[PDB]
Amino acid sequence: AENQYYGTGRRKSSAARVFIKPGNGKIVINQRSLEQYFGRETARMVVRQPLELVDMVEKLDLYITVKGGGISGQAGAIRHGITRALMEYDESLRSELRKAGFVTRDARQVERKKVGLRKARRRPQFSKR
Amino acid sequence: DSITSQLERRVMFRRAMKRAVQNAMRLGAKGIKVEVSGRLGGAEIARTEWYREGRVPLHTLRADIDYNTSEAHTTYGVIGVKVWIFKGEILGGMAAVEQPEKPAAQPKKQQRKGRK
Amino acid sequence: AKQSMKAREVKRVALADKYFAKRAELKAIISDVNASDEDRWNAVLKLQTLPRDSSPSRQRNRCRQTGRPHGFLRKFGLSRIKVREAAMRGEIPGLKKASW
Amino acid sequence: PRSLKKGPFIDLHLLKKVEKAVESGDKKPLRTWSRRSTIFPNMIGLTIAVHNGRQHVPVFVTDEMVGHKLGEFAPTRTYRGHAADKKAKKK
Amino acid sequence: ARIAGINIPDHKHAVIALTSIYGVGKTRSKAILAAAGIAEDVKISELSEGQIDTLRDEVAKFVVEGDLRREISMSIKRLMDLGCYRGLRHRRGLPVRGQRTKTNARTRKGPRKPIKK
Amino acid sequence: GQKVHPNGIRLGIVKPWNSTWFANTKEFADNLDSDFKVRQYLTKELAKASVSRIVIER
Amino acid sequence: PRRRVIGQRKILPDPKFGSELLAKFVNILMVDGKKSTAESIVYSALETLAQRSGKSELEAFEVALENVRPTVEVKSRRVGGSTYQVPVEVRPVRRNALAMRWIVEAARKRGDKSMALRLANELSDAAENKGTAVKKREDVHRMAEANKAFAHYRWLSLRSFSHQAGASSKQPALGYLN
Amino acid sequence: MQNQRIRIRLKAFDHRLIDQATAEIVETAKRTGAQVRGPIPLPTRKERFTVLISPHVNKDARDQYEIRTHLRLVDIVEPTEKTVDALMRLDLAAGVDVQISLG
RNA sequence: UCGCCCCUGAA
RNA sequence: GGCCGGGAACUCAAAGGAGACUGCCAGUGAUAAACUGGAGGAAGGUGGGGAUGACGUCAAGUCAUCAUGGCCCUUACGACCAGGGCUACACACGUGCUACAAUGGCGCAUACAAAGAGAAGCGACCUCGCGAGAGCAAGCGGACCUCAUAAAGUGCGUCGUAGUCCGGAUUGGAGUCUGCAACUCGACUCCAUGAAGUCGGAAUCGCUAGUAAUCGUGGAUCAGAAUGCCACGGUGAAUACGU
RNA sequence: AGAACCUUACCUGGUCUUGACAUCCACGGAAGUUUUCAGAGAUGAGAAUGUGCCUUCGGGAACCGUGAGACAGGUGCUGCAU
Repeated sequence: AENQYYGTGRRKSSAARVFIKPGNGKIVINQRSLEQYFGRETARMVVRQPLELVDMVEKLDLYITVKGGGISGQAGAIRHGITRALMEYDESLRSELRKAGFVTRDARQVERKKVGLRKARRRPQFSKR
Repeated sequence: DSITSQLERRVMFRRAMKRAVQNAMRLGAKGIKVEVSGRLGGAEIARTEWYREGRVPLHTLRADIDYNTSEAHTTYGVIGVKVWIFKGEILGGMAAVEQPEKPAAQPKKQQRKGRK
Repeated sequence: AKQSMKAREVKRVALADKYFAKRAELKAIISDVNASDEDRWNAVLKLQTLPRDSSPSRQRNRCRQTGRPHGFLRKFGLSRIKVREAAMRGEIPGLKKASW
Repeated sequence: PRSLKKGPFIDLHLLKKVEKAVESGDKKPLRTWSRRSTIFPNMIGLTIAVHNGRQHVPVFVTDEMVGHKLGEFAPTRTYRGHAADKKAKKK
Repeated sequence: ARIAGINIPDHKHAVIALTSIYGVGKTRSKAILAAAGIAEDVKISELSEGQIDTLRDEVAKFVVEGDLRREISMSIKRLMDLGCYRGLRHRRGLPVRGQRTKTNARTRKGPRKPIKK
Repeated sequence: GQKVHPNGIRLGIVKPWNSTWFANTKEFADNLDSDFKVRQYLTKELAKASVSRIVIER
Repeated sequence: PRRRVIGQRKILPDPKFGSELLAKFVNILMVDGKKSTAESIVYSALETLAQRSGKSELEAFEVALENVRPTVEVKSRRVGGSTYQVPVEVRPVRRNALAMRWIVEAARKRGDKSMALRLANELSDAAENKGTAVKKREDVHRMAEANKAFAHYRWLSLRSFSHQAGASSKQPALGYLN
Repeated sequence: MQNQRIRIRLKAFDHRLIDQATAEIVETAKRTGAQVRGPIPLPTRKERFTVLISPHVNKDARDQYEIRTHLRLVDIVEPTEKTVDALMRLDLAAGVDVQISLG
């Protein structure tokens, strides 16, 4: 059993435990800070902003265990993991997360290579006259 | 193979399938679609003798689509045969009659015990 | 590939069974494969060279039921056109078209 | 040579020639089908007639053909450009 | 300095500038500099009265420049005098590799142009 | 070509396989060849009965 | 031929502007689909602008770009009744796109080190119309305002005008433009 | 973690065969052993080919295959004197691999 | 409105 | 250190279900279908992607995968072997890949992957080698172990717009591996040599989103050869008035 | 879906002719095992060794070589016979 409040974070090959611990503290991901698990990157800073848009750390303390998938993808599953753990409290929250698209799973994700195609929609060129 | 052996006794060609389809539709089947390659009479033209009777959708994923081939090897050339019988129409044979497993509906997932 | 082309390879695999034994380790680790124990001698020379066609080098894999070294699929012993045919009737079990 | 694994190949079709070319010397340029032959400094100074599928053609081997296969020192093909041979080679 | 090779270029790091005195490529540059304790994070316009001394000293220990450039080409010409495949093909402007002559070998024969088939 | 013969999953989980067997890592090839060979001689030496279809279970 | 609405892109707020407009200015300065390497230049050049000019963080781009954008773009289509290619008064959204694009194009006409310093100094000269990226404006907008024959295809349209009430001069076309 | 002492490897191609097999034998597995281990699905070992569909030319169209080979486990834990039953005597092959060992 | 031709045969 | 016990909650796997149907709300639309917004929801309006590629036409291709009517060869056109040729070559065309650089190169340190593969195999560990790799050897037919160290990316050091610190062709010498043996006709590495090219006319082609772009990874074939094909993930757009 | 030889159909040379690969007929020998020489090997000629399955003990069965034909083989030619 847990002692937490849960929200499931599945985005883009990165699946994430996201555990809300009551009371103000600091966001903790894998016994590190946010900007230490995602480092000093430029990209990381941009995806910090939608988590402060839904409001992070003001009555909240967390423990997160995301693993697998991308770097941006990891942060994506966190973003879809705290929203699912925030819509539980009130349904007015739910609405103002779905209108923000961040409790809505971004279903976009790599499409298979197929035969007769160079890539996933790229194809050979012609100049054969 | 029945109608193929018939062609190899040099009797019936076009007419072969027709007899065997009045049979097949009388009892059994839910539509048949035969293909036979025309080579009859010592004629030296590539032809397609194609006769159906009753419904054969080729794309039904909830029906028993039968399919086998035969080939004659006459002195008139080689006559391919294809018989597609639509035995099912709403009942599979491996989309029906099977046992899956799990959901066993037990709230406890057994674990080793003791502590050390 | 034709019957005759096939036939060649049969005989080469015959010789395989008369030149892989002690004669296996001899061609491999003892006298080849990153130098030798103390050898690389006129000994080694005669013994390796004369069974030319027991080598897996001299053998080019192909199907036993239709031949052709191109379009071959070693892992299940199949080749090009004779994959589809069988598989459709379900005569290769569990082999089915992509649906992911 | 182009390459060697660690060293050269004495060759078994050259083995027979060396052992009888110290007992009688050359006696006709040595008809050898194999082009995988590589020679000692004890086997230089001879007319080694390596094949090329066209003819056995003699090569009066030197010390710089030691550790080198002898195929490379003979015509490997027949070819010509759009010119005659008296001042150029294209064979 | 003047050194065994040609006159030093300046305004470039030591490793850099050493590749431009030939018979010395990428590796051999930094390899000499490392050995004699010469820094390669400093330029030859930042050359010191220490580094200059060992400069001339170390380059005299290896075969480089014109001397090297001689030797190498003598062995390209060795093979030519043997009637070798590798030999003769170099005066036909042709590679000695698996490299195609059908479409490629336009480094060997220079830029393509319409000419006899 | 004109008909591409769609039957590759009509005999999948829509109707049973006609040669159901299993093989392990180095057995794949062997089991394949052996089965098909038998069937050739089999089907040929039987013609006094009207063959619905041979199947094997290994 | 085209069915239903076009796609809309939802993109992130910037971590130094909060904007999606100047997030679209990182997007134009992306190459090889890397937002990482893009974001570098953006901020590097923002500072260059702030020093070399007065302005503000939302005037170092914005104001400068509102002097590069024309309000009419001339597109293409063979028909014109004179084989003309018609002016098209562009929507305010497409205004943005034009100027943004051109400023990055202008930094590939430069060789003045980095890429930040290039587009920065360019944008500093682009708010007083003394740049070289504001001279691109002066051919699109110069053309359009000096020559017009509108979006009517003159022969086809004239027949339509005549039928409706009797005219030869410009009006809405009742009949086909096919 | 928690470790099992009996492991059985039930391995067939089709899930419409492997789970017919599992249900007939994990039934008996209940009374076998001193504690039950149910059937661990495990991630599928998967193969998939692409072979040319035409006897000559072409590359625009090739036949696309898959062939998932599922690997179920039946499992028991704690060896008893009745482990012999559900292991070999009540689990037999038919075109489904049966492991006759505890690994 | 933007000229603009030319194409051996039996399935 | 999920490294050990414990806990099966959670992710995960993958079998089985729940779900989306213009079903519901309003308008529009003949009160018809439908269309446009809305709500609920993870998702609305063939949801996205596969399989799905009709009856046919092209006497289209394929007697060389295989089958087969006729024809021809019969101390052979058959059969087997050693060598050579398929990788010629003065060129032309098609399809790719790599550059022409600072959004970058090189040096330092550093971030996270997915999906497959494997006892003719991959091979940790430890030892040596500049390296490729070799020796020593555990493990592994496996959510075990190994291939595997993901790479672009990122924080710093530098270089400064030079045909160069860009770029990498060519050749030589020295080495490696896999093989009976690597000479025409194997790949890898080492050092040297250091190319053309400063971003490509006429023209022509692809692409409306996780697509394009770009960066790696794996697989089959394979004793031993991927800029190919096939597959997997990372980062990740511009533009669409309008036909 | 990787062409070092082989692959390979192609060439040049070596070599065989009911045959490398099939059945049947007749004969002998069970097939093989380790080694020698010549040759480029293909092979050709040996030197020793093996006597399983059945037997009437010869013979056969698998199988090997040779002989003889009926044949065999052909990625040889026609996709305007299929």
